[PDB]
Formats: sequence, structure tokens, C-alpha cells
Amino acid sequence: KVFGRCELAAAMKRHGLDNYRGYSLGNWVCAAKFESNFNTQATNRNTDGSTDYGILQINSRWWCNDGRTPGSRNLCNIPCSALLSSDITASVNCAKKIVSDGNGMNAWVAWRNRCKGTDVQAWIRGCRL
Ligand SMILES: [Cl-]
Ligand SMILES: [Cl-]
Ligand code: NA
Repeated sequence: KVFGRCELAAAMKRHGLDNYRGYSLGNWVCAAKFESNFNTQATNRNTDGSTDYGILQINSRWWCNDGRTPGSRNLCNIPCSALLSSDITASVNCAKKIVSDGNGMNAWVAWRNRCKGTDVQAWIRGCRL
């Protein structure tokens, strides 16, 4: 599923991400835009052989099991394919674990390089929340 901007904001709002660990909703919408262009089915292979999955591009080296990242962890205790669903629940629940692990949203390279320190509130402007 390719979400619309305000549609995603509302779904993320409905799943507890607004101000989760102090990150306002616009931060999460901005991160999803530049990580996956709002597409739940996005995948990308990394040099080390791990793969990033879903709307927030969660990596198989630590967070999910895809059966082909030897020596990896599965800290969210899920198959990586669950992160490609049109239901974003699994992605949101895993993202909450990631952002709590000490490094905040710096775990998302696109957030660090394209959202951090910008007017992120613009990503939810005009939406009805
Ligand atoms: Cl915001
Ligand atoms: Cl933080
Ligand atoms: Na893994």
C-alpha cells in the first residue's frame, strides 16, 4: 500500500507515535517519506547482506528474521515480511523498540540527514488529526 501523507499521519497517530519518546508526529511522517516514499512494500539490500523492510526500512541485522542474514538478531521477534503489510501495526511496534534503545531517531539515516533540524511540523500541516 502507498499511503497518502495525511492518511499515514492519522494511522501513526492512532498507534501511539505522536510524541513517543519526545518525537512529534511530523518526525515520523518525514522519516517514512524519505525512507520508503510511504510504500509499505519497499525493500533495499545493504552491503553487509542485510535487508531493510517496509515503511520505516527496519533492518534484518538486528530487528527481524528474514532467514538470510547469518548471525543476525531478531529483537522485534517477527518475520521481516510482517513489516511489508498494509497494516502498519508491526512496523510501529518495532519502531517503538528501536527509538527506545538509546540513539533515538538517529537510527534512521534519512531522518538524520533530511528531517532532523528542519520544520518537521510541515509534514502534518493541513491534515485532520
Ligand atoms: Cl510534528
Ligand atoms: Cl532522544
Ligand atoms: Na535478523
